[PDB]
Amino acid sequence: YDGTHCKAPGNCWEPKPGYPDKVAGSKYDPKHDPNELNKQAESIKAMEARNQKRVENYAKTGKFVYKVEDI
Amino acid sequence: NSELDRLSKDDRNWVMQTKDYSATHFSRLTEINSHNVKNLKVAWTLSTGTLHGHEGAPLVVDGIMYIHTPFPNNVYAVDLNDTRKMLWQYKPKQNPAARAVACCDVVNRGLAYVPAGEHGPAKIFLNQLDGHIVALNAKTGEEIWKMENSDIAMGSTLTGAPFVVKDKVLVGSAGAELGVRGYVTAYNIKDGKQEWRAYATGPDEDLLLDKDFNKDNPHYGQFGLGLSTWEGDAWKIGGGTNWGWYAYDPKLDMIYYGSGNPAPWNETMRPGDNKWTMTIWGRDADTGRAKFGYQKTPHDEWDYAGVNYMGLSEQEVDGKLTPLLTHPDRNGLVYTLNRETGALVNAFKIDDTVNWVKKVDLKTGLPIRDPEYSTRMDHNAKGICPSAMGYHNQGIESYDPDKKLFFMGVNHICMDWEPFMLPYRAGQFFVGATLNMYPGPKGMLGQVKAMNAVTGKMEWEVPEKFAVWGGTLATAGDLVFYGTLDGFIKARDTRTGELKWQFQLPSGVIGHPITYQHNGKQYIAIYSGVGGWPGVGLVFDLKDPTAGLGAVGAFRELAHYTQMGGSVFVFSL
Ligand SMILES: O=C(O)c1cc(C(=O)O)c2c(n1)C(=O)C(=O)c1cc(C(=O)O)[nH]c1-2
Ligand SMILES: [Ca+2]
Repeated sequence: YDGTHCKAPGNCWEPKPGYPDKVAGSKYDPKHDPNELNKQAESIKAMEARNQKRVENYAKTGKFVYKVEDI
Repeated sequence: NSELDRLSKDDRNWVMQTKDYSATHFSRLTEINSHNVKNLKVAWTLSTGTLHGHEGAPLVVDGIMYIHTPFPNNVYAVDLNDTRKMLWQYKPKQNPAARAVACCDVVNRGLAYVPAGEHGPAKIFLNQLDGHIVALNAKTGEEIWKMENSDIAMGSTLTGAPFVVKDKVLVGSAGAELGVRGYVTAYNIKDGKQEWRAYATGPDEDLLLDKDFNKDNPHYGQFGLGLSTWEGDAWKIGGGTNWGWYAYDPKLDMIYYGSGNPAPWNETMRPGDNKWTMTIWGRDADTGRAKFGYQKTPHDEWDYAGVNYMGLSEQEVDGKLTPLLTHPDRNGLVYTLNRETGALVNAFKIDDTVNWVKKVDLKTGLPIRDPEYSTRMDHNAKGICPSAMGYHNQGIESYDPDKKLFFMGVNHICMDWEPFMLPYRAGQFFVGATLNMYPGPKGMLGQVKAMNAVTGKMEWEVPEKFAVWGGTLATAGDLVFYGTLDGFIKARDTRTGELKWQFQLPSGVIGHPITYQHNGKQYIAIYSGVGGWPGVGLVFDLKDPTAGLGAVGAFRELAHYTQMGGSVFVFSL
């Protein structure tokens, strides 16, 4: 693997000698929990929805309020 | 922002961390110069009231200096006609649990500023460690608005400075050592409304790509790669946070920055190019849509987090005056790209001991890897240069347009590295490698270097006892100023590198110097307060050499020279 043999433009990765093409099912399988993987994006959606409440209250009242339970 | 651009051209001001949208860190002031800097003295000083690393530096605008601290990210304003009084203060109330998910000390790279306009009064912007972006009134300190960008419960924090462009403020990300998938966000300066958000990995809609993304260099890669260069859903925790610096070209209306490392550090857990971690981006300002994207370090094996500053300049390439970006990466290469097309102009080693890569092939754009200095499961890789700390880190550097030279504070640190398997749990660290770090082959830990970024010609090079972390300021007085980890500020002649002046500050420096004129006199200002990654050993009282992500052993001598601190020093003749 010297980084110059490309399967496609922008895609040059190769396994190193003796390592697998794919990790799923191998001794190096990360076995990630899909529920753990999704938590960040769920948290972002929740922050975005709060921010949008704060913005809408600003456009309605002309006064900024951070705490969403106070709107 | 055209008014902010105009204020940046006034030597009474220092309006952004980078000085100006090109990140020149260059002052036309010459009161202080190579022939009298030996007479520079301390004019006045301030305490920040905190310890831990003091990154970035003060802003000065319209006769007011603005100061910021590491966690809890207090801010205050000082009228330069009354230096002992605080005009106003802002004291955030943040959950102290934010500290536990900062990988590398609770540093903050500082404030941004926008002048008054249709959006309202002039504003100071602060990113808090706890993930909020805050807008303050620049004259009173009143909180105008505050939004949630980043969630500390996911290990996601903010450390890099906000960046104002037109009517927007850009907020980055941090937490790739905890599996945070990077993203940058533009908020409207008037009301804090999110305008756009561009992720570093994943589907094309998340990456936010122009329909003509990489039209000029299709060999860099174009569409589908934020999915196809990862196996399955590993991109969802895949790093690429952007905690460094920006640049902007108002004529192209393009914003430039670098995305950081893929997560975990264990390369074997994430086969593939891992796009678009480690990428130099050029994004349209209004829409955020990327016009170009160059991946410097495909399939990173070394934590060469690709966030370092972007220094714009206009220089001859094969006889034609060309708009450029120059970018000294963690990976030990100095990149220079055409900042309109993204075409690679040069990629040269910042020190010849770099060994992970043999060279970059300029035509293909690919770094030719040396497998002897790869990392991989079930192997302890030895003698890799650079280490994960890089041959360059977070310091903003400087460019003298008369000399066509960049001046850089450089690190000379190498490593051994062995990964390990580990699970991802949101909120916990997700590193997966054990490191030992040590000086590079030349035997010291730092250097200061002057170079032409188109030709790669090193003008001069000088050693430093420790890595030079905080960046540089250059002036038309033929001086480059910088601070050192061991607690000096120093000035060198930019023709030769000769040391002209040094002063013993209380604590090590991890930010940059600034200069400004006030009431007809030139001042130089700097923070003193060691921390950041090199200072984790002393800041956290760590002893195991592999602790602090492997920095503890390399920096074990730093505590013989400096304690923590927190002060601002102002110098004048
Ligand atoms: O991956 C990340 O998101 C992340 C964040 C930070 C941070 O927020 O300061 C650093 C790093 N990585 C890192 O790779 C690094 O070398 C580093 C040095 C420092 C420092 O301030 O001295 N912070 C960070
Ligand atoms: Ca990192």
